Amino acid sequence: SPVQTLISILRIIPDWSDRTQERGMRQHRTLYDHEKWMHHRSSYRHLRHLLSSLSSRVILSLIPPVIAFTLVAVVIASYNTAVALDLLPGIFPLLRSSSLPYQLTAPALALLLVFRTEASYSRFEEGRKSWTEVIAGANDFARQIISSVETSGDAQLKKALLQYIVAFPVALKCHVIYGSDIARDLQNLLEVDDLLVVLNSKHRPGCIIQFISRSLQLLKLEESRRIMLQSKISCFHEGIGICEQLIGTPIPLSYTRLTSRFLVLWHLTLPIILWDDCHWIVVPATFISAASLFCIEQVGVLIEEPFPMLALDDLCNSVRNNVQEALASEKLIRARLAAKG
Amino acid sequence: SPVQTLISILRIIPDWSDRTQERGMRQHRTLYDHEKWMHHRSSYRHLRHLLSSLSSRVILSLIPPVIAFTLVAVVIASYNTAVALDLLPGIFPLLRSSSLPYQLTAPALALLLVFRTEASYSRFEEGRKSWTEVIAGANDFARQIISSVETSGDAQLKKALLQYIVAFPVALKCHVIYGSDIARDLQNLLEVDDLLVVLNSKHRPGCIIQFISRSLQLLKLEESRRIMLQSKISCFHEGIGICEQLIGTPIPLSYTRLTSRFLVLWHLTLPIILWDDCHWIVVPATFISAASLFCIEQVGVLIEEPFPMLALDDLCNSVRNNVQEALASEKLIRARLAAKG
Amino acid sequence: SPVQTLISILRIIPDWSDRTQERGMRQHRTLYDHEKWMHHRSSYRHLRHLLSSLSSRVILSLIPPVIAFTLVAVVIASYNTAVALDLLPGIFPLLRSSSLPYQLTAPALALLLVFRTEASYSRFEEGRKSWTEVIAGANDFARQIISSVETSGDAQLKKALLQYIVAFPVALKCHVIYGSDIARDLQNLLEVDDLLVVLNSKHRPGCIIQFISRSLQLLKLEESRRIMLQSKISCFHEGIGICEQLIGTPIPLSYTRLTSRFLVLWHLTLPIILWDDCHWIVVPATFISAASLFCIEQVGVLIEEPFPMLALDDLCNSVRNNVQEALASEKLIRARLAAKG
Amino acid sequence: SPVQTLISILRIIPDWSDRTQERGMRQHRTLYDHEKWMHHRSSYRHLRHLLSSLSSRVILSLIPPVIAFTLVAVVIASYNTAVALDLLPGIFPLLRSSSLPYQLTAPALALLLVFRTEASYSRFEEGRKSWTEVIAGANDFARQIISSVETSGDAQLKKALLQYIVAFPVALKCHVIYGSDIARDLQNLLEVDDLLVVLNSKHRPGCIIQFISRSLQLLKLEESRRIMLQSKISCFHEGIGICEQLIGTPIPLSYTRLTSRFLVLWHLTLPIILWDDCHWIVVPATFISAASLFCIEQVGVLIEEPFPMLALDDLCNSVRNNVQEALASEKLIRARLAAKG
Amino acid sequence: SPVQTLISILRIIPDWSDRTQERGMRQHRTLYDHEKWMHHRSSYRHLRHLLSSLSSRVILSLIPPVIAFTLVAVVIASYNTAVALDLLPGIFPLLRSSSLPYQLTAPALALLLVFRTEASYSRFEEGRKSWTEVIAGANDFARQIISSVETSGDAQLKKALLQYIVAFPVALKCHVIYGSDIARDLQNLLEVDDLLVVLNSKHRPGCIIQFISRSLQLLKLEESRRIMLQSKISCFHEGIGICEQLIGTPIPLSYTRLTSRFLVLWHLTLPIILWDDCHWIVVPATFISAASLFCIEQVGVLIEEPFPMLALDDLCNSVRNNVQEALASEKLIRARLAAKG
Repeated sequence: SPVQTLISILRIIPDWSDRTQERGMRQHRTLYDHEKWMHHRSSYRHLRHLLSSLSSRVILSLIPPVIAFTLVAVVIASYNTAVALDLLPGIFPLLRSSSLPYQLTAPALALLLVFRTEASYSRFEEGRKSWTEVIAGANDFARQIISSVETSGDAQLKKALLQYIVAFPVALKCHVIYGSDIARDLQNLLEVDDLLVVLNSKHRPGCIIQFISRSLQLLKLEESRRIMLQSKISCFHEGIGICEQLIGTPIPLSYTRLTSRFLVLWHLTLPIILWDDCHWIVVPATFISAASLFCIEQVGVLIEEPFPMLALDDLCNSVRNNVQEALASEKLIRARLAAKG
Repeated sequence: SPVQTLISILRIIPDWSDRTQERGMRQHRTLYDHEKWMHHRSSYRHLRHLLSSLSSRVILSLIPPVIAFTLVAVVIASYNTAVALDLLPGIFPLLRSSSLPYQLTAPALALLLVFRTEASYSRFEEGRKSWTEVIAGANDFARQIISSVETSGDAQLKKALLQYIVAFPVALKCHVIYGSDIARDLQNLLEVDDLLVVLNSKHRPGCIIQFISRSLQLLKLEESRRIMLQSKISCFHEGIGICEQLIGTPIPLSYTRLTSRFLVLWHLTLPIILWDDCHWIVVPATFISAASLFCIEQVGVLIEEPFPMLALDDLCNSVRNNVQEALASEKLIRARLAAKG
Repeated sequence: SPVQTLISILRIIPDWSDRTQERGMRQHRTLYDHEKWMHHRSSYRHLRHLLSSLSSRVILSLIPPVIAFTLVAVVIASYNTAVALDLLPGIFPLLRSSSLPYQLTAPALALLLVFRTEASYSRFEEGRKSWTEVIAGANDFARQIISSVETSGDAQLKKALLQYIVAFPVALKCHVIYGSDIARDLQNLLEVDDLLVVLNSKHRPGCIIQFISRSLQLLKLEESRRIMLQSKISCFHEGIGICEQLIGTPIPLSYTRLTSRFLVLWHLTLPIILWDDCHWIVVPATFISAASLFCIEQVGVLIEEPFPMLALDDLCNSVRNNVQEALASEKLIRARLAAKG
Repeated sequence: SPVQTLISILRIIPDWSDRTQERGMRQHRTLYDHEKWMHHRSSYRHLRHLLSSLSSRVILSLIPPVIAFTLVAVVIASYNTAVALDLLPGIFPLLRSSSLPYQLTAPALALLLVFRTEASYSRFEEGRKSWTEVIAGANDFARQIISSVETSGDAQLKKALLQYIVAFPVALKCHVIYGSDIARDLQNLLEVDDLLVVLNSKHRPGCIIQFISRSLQLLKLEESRRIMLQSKISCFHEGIGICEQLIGTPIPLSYTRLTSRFLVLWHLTLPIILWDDCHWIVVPATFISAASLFCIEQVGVLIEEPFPMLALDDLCNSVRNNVQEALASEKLIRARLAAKG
Repeated sequence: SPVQTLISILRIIPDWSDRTQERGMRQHRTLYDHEKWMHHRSSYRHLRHLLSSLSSRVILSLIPPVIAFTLVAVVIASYNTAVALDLLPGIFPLLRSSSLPYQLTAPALALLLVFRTEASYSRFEEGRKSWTEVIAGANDFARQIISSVETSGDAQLKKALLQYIVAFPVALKCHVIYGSDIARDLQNLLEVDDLLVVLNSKHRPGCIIQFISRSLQLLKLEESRRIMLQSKISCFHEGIGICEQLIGTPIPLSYTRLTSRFLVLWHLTLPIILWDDCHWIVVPATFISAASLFCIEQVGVLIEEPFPMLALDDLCNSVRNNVQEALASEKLIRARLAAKG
């Protein structure tokens, strides 16, 4: 009760920040087109990024660490002022230091921070490339199935097989994104009895891969054609592997706890070394330093698991859009080439 | 009317800058040859880059942010001068600070700026490599079709198939470049009825891939030869995938808004920390700092979507030039090897 | 006895640190799920990393080098104080220097330290990717064996072959991790006579690869199917090769001894150059500098051989979990596709 | 005449520098062997690099920009001296400034310069790897042709085909190097009528690829063997693609004009900020700064198109040397294996 | 005689350093096991690297450049002392300067040095990966030959073919390492008449590749199996290509002479700029700066050609060890799988 009520009050802003950041990660994202790129590289982008700072998910996550160090600066400033006004006994010293130790270690701090954020950006690029390969693989496999499968007796199996290659990116998205309804997202993509088996499996992408591999065995193909055709599933297994490792295995905790601890120690004694040249300007100085330096580390932490920063619904809808345009256009391209003669 | 007329006047230079930069991105680009490389690595390149600065697209895009911070410096300088001349009441302080907080965070700013521009350059290299692979793939596929297809009954289909492999890089260019007339750029490359189906499809590169895949099924080939031959389409699907992701998915907005916000905050208080050592020299100092530092970020923003910085018309014309030289030379190489005996 | 007892006392803290770090490398690690990622990117992560510092394996390994340089600072401070109080003869000078040589070489030290840790992180990413490829390869091979092998006469051999593809990641983990009981970890995965041959071989992963390759020769397959099927073993040979080279071949000893020697020389004379601006504050300054800078190098040394920082038991159990879900679901997917007709 | 004669005199040193650098790019280069590596890592390498500075191609290209900024420093110094001696009217001020703006932007300049040179080095490594792949591909293709082709009726065609695989790296070198006589370099490698068709083609590497592909169609091979054999031409198409893109597409002109303009602005006002601490030492200081900083950018510009920095004649002669050693040794290896029995 | 005897005395320490470094590159290296990794990441590694500094090959190579700059500092200090004591005429000035030009260029020097050493480390990683691929390729090829070749009539040829795949890594090691006895290292690996042909060839790795390719043509295999089997030689051609290019083509001499010349100019005038703050402490300051900064460049120069820093004998013996364990275990795995039934 006496000390428990103090911790509960201090546990309000960080709880609000955690709720705000996590709700901001469920936001729907969209593929950039040309007119959105024009808006991106505009003269007003510097004004509009500054005025949208208070609604930014990254800025609102800095509120706990920036407030924490600003009160540390205010307490150091208050104590140093009390010593300067002789309001405390002579035994109490003035908390001041030379900036020279910090001038020797500043480049070490900057290189650690920016390299940690570069490691996070590398894992985002790995995610983006893996999804590029899965979507190009599904497009390539669907294109080849539309051309390869010809027999009138395999029409139902060909239709089923084209439904699973569209459904695989959706299942993989529902595997990598938290709180995703695969049943709703596959309702119009798989058959009612088709989807029941998929919903009953622990590994939904793997299960759909299994339906793909068994359809290729029941098709009436020459063995060379089937071997060529079942070589395209390895793309899906590779995609599952890369996507599961970015979720399972983060950047080593030693490497990221180093950046965390360095930044916390640097802002704890930053008002002490800055006292001689700044006096009460250590409060705004520590506020701006903590906001700037913790923002780099915050950006690194948010993109370290990158699948929520990708337009995976639009990437998945692109494969579905491509197979319809193709099955509609088949009639026309077939009549056009018949005419060449 | 009273405040609306002020915003309209302030919305003139950024509108002019946005119009100038966007018109400069439609410029026709050309592949470097040897004598253009000699001009590139000349002693006069430092003079000619400086004298062509006022016509540079990047420099004219810096005019809004550089003017904005130069008037901030002029207002801070005017206020500090009024305090120094005792033209304001004693309550009004002098806006001055120590440079020591900025000396600790300078390397963090420099590393963030230069790493952001390096991320943009990485996406340009990804674009350039993808186009390298698509053009080498189209050259390789065309070379193999000229050698593989022999039957006199497949001459029309072979000619048609060589027309689509030339047309695929042009369709992909017209997919990635804004305001591109595919109908005009494919007028002499595809047949009149051939192009109508392509113009009616939502995915023109995909449609041409579909015409390629169906021609390979109607060719009278051995199945091993056809499987070898239809393995070269995967290059085109990979090219489409990489090109669509560089347009759809930019560098995460957190990562680039960080660099934007850092630079805006750094130049807002830069005249305050520089006042003690510079006085009215904060105006030229802030002008040069804003011009130098915003130019790095501007270069990063312009090459982030890189397909307008590539000579995609010359890369596409190279594939067309190669297939003619080949179909002309076929007669000669065939007679030369017949003679070996 | 007189000097041997002094070395034994000085050999206590480093022995304790070496025991603590090595016991901390046998810790069981777990794949991150979604709610563990939420905990990772929390507002409290800066507080909880600081309060868990005294139990951190990296921090307890810094105790020997941080104590060593803190007593060096205390001895330099004591000597300089004795000179300032004229307690020593006039011949004895004051150990002071200018910081200007250190201000010119600080960025060289920071770039060396952070690049060494980046080299270590690159070897961790190489390890993580190699295990990604091995697990995706085993999943892909198992999926294809479940579909490819059909003959009722090859049921026993198919079951045996699926047991070795699950067992290969476990043997490779027991090859790369020290003090690993392969006999206990393969007790329920291979047959009793199957495991005796594996336990008698010097290269257990290689031996299991050999059982896989011989099963593929005894299967009643068409030669094209078998060639397609025995192309998936190359993944396992590549995995063995990459995993053995990260253990056998460290980062060149020149490159890492450079960072070691630089840091030792920099902290030996750091209290001498800092004396004029700090006086007795060289003790806390050297303590914090040694703790910060040796922590970067320590993080680099711990992840340089990275296989203990990976959840290799969970990655291995995922392949076993996937093949059961598959052999259970086979009955259902077969009845579902039979029904398409 | 009055102003034209001044520009002609100022256009002498840059013309001489451009002539010297361009003649130095036609120099014959040689593959390092072991005793040249011993000379490379010698104790005297620091003395011999300094004494060979005046004959260095990079140093003689710095003469125009280093002289230009040294006279700027001399003019600023002369003007500041005239003000200090009161030789000009009181209205004329002293051109001095604080170094603090330059101390905040120094790391930005250094990171831009060194990253630009790293981009140039990346394009050199891309060139070197592409030539590695082409030479290994030609060696691999020649080795397989010597083993695969057996029929006594295909001896003439086999000899012809081995002549084109040796000739392809020479044609690609003559495609990428300026002023290269392909007729002289292929005189002893192709037949007299063979070379006439190659000389008449606009794309000589492509033409030789076409002679290779047509020889493989006229060989009496099984179709599986021919498909295996014509899969090795893709290496040559990839080599042509990568080599043409490094010549056609430089590093984006925005990115390199940034480094150019930054360096020119930094050395223009460098004597003004250095006046208070240096006085006439701004002339040697600006001379050394311009020589050091423009040398980094110069190195970047010279290796940006890297094919003249490679020993392409020695790499091409290695493939020719390997096929002779092989066709000579064939008799011996055939008799050795016949004897195994 | 008068000036020749002075150069001979100055040519003693660099000759001794060159002899010591070159003898230290022939040292036998060993693959790290687990207990050597424990020794690597110990608390005593900072003490044991410092006490083994005088026997370090890199440190003894710094003796010529560190002594050279320390006498430069001593001469500058002696001259400045003579001026301060008025022992020279008034015309002779005091060699002093401001450190501000060096404070602006320090980060440029540090980034150049550390990036040059990173380029050297990249070439070491390329070498290490190439050897990883060659050893995994030889293991994979040997494993497949043991399974694929079955005919009792091909036992002698199968034994011969397994002897050449073990011998290829040894020949490639004897190709890349200077002063290597291939005759002694292949004495127990090839037949007496087998080795005579290999010793008579100019390209020993190529010759062994030729014996491998001819054995595959004389084996009684199905053509699909042989094509699968002769696809594994491309690994050996790739290995030869990458290994020959790292020896033939160093890092461009412009790029490394830049770092050399920068470091020599920086330490020549370093005692002049440090005189005002250090006086005779420029001698130890220049000694430590030259030792630290030239050590980074020295590490870069020693690993630039990396094949002596690899345990190539242990990597080669691992392939030989693996094929014996396999040919011994064949009997057992064959009886085990026969029993499954």
